[PDB]
Amino acid sequence: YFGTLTQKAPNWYRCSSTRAKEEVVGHVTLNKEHPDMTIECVDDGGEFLPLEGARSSYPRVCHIDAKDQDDCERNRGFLTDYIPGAKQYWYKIEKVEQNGEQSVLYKFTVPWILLPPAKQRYKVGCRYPNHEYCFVEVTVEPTPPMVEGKRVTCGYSESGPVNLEVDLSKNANFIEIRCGEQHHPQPSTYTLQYCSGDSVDPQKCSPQSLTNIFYDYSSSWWKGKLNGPDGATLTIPPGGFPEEDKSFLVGCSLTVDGPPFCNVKVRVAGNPAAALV
Repeated sequence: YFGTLTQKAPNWYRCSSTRAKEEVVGHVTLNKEHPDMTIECVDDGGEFLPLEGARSSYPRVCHIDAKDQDDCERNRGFLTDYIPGAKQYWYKIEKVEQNGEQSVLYKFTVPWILLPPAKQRYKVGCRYPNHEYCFVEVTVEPTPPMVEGKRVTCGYSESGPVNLEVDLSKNANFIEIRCGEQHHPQPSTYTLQYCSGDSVDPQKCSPQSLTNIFYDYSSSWWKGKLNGPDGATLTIPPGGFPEEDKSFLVGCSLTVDGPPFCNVKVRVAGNPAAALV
C-alpha cells in the first residue's frame, strides 16, 4: 500500500497514490532555523495522515512506530503531547493545481519559542481511501536549556545530565524554574526538600530538608508547579536568607522517576554581603 514519496526541498515532501514497490519515508527536522515543513498530497481523484489531523481543534498525528495508514489512524495521538501549546492554526492549508495535477499542501510552522524541552518524534503524511499512504517522520528539536535573568528553563539530553546554576540573594530574591508540562519535578518533594547529593537522580539525590538552606523556611514560598505552564517560582523573604553563602539542588526528570535529568544548582547568597557587615 505504499504511495510514491519524493522530496521537493528540505522538509518538503510530495506523496501520490501511484503504488511504489518499496516503502520510502520522508524525514523532517524542525528547529529554530528550520521551523516549518510542507506535506504535499497529490489528489489522483489528497488527505493529510492522520485524516482530519491538520484541521481539527485538537491536532492529531501518527505514533512514530505506526506500521501503515490504519495503524496510524486507529492509534492517532495528540500533537500537544509532543509540542505543548500546539494549535491547529500552526497549519496553513492550500489547494494547488498544476498541469492537470491537483494536490493539497499542508505547511506546518512551530513558533520557535515553543519548541519543547526534549526532542520529540512523530509522523504524519498522506493517506487515501484505498488505504495507500506515505509517511513523513517529524523530529522536533528542543529549546536549549538556559538561564535568562532569574528564569531557568530546563532541558533534557540522552547524552548526559543538563546542569544549570542560578542565583538567589536578598535583593534578587526570586527564581523561576520550568521542567515543562511533559515532565516531572525532582525531588518530588521539592517544596520541602532538596538534593544534598550531586544529582537530582532519585538514586543519588539524598533528599534533605530545605530548613538547612533558609531561615523560617515555608513550602508556601513556592508558587506554581515545576511542570506547570509557567514553571514554579521560589521567592525568599529577606529574613529567609542565612548569613552564609549556600547552595541546593532541585530539578527535573524526563519521566516521573527516570532520565534524562536536569540539575538546577541554586546559589544562595549570605546576608549581609561582606561589604555591609
